[PDB]
Amino acid sequence: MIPLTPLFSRYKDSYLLYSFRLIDLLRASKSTHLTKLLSSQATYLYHFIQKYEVQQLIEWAINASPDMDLQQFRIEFMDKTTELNLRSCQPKSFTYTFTTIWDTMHFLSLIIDDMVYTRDKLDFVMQQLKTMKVLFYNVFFILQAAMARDHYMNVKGFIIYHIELIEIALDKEKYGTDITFVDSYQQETAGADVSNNMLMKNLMAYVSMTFHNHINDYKWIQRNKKPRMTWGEYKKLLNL
Amino acid sequence: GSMIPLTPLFSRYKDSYLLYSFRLIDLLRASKSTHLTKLLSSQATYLYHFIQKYEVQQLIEWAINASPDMDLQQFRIEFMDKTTELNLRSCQPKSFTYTFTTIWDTMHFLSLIIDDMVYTRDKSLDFVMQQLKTMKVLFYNVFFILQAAMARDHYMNVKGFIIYHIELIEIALDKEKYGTDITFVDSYQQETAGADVSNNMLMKNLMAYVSMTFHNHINDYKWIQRNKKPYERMTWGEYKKLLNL
Ligand SMILES: Cc1cc2nc3c(=O)[nH]c(=O)nc-3n(C[C@H](O)[C@H](O)[C@H](O)COP(=O)(O)OP(=O)(O)OC[C@H]3O[C@@H](n4cnc5c(N)ncnc54)[C@H](O)[C@@H]3O)c2cc1C
Ligand SMILES: Cc1cc2nc3c(=O)[nH]c(=O)nc-3n(C[C@H](O)[C@H](O)[C@H](O)COP(=O)(O)OP(=O)(O)OC[C@H]3O[C@@H](n4cnc5c(N)ncnc54)[C@H](O)[C@@H]3O)c2cc1C
Repeated sequence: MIPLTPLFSRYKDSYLLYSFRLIDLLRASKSTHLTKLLSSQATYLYHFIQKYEVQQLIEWAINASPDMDLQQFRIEFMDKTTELNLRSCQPKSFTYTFTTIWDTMHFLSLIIDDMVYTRDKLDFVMQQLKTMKVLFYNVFFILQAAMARDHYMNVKGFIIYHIELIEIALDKEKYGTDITFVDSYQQETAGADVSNNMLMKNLMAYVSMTFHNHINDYKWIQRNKKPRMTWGEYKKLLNL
Repeated sequence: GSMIPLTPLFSRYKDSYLLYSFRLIDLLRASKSTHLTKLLSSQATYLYHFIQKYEVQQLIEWAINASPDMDLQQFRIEFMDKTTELNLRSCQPKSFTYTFTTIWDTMHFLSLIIDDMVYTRDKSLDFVMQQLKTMKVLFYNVFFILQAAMARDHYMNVKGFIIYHIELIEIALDKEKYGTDITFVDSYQQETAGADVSNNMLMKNLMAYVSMTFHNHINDYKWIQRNKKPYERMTWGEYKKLLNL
């Protein structure tokens, strides 16, 4: 039940592009550990009948020839998803950038807010958040970005931590105290300081927005240089 | 000059910090790889960093060569003599009882040191900024030492939370190098509103509060992990009072 907007459609398509670029690495995996974590991630991304057909796609990517180039792999993937009734998995644009990854993280963020606001009063949603944590813990850049990978590796806990707050909030609700949805991040962070069960509406949209801003502020430190998205602007763009 | 207030609690913190540090260099004789040797001895060097430097190198080098066949108690005795011979009796801990609270006290200790370096900076701003990078490496590489697989996995999912607030201070001191002085605010909410704008607001005692909030979060999450229903939590009011902040 996420609002349909121009930006959300781009998020949707970057999400597919990101997922396609991930199962393409599977044929190149240099270890069983990497094979396991790539295919697991891919299975989770598409998760957010269609399950069984998604297993066939992953299994196709695992055996796909290492000797194809990306273009060749794209062609065989378009056919496979056509034969598996998964044209919906097909990305419209294949131009892969940092914004593809951002759009994916923002997409997941909106999925989370949407599951918690349309929850049925629960173990299900709480299992979905664990999966979400593994997806955020394990974001692949795919593109060459040594400095970006290490930075994210350092501060990704910021996002995941807020996913754990939602878990605590739903644990409180399965045990009597319902969630009170508040409008700001500040009402939530004050309420932690005491019972109460306040959860910011659209929490992960905001969290990944502040996070996105933080990475862009911090990169004027990483290259010595003297130098944004506001929450109001972001809600307007996404119809939150 | 550590302008940190002297408190009963802050004295425990300072002793657990030494206990933590002592238990860390004890592993060096048991390191099964060059990588862990390198990361353990770097972490120990940095921990003691918060001339004392040359004697701390001698201590670390002594621990790298220490016999793997000693027991902890053996290593403790040889450690006490070594620090005595190196004029580093201030490195010697008073209580050797090592628990989870030892680790908490160490992370809280480091948090106050960060707040203090920033409170008492000299517009040394390069200096403090390089200290915060080192701090990020200490929080990224927290060792449990004791057996605790589940705490270790949880910490490595959410440690970015702490580290992210260290980058805020970094960004704060960076725009202060470039003109906009830091404005200090008393609550975490004022700072969070300020980020959502030219402004350069930073909470007084930010990392004390961030580590206290984080401490509470782990204890909240542990009741999901073991599946129960929970209790008096630590509040920022009484934490400031306990530490005379
Ligand atoms: C997890 C991750 C970690 C990264 N770490 C680093 C790093 O350490 N060092 C480095 O130099 N680069 C890093 N990058 C890349 C960096 O953030 C930018 O993508 C890069 O600098 C390209 O510049 P840009 O302005 O076009 O990107 P961006 O401005 O971030 O992307 C442009 C798009 O994002 C939209 N957008 C901008 N800000 C926001 C916001 N707060 N919230 C939501 N949407 C927004 C804009 O509308 C535009 O559509 C990282 C990227 C990701 C996904
Ligand atoms: C980085 C780290 C990660 C951990 N992850 C886990 C985990 O995933 N699962 C698990 O079961 N255990 C975990 N633990 C251990 C856990 O946090 C407790 O120490 C453990 O449950 C023992 O309970 P306790 O009440 O005796 O410790 P605590 O409740 O933390 O008390 C020890 C001392 O800390 C003081 N204190 C208490 N609360 C605060 C606060 N919010 N802020 C500042 N000081 C406070 C108290 O005065 C007390 O003296 C972790 C510990 C650390 C240091």
